[PDB]
Amino acid sequence: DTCGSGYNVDQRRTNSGCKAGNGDRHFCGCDRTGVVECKGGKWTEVQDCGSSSCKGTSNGGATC
Repeated sequence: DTCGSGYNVDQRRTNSGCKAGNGDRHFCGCDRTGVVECKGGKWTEVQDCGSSSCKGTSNGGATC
């Protein structure tokens, strides 16, 4: 899922469902404290930014 109203196109809700076509794209979680990737059908945190620093794009490319 996206994060909802007030959130940006580079964000996906950690632990929510995700389509397999996402491949290994990296997005930011809603609070920007982590980078997520679609694994096993769920947005899964692959890097903990600690602070709310994650940024990416609508096509992926997120980094802390």
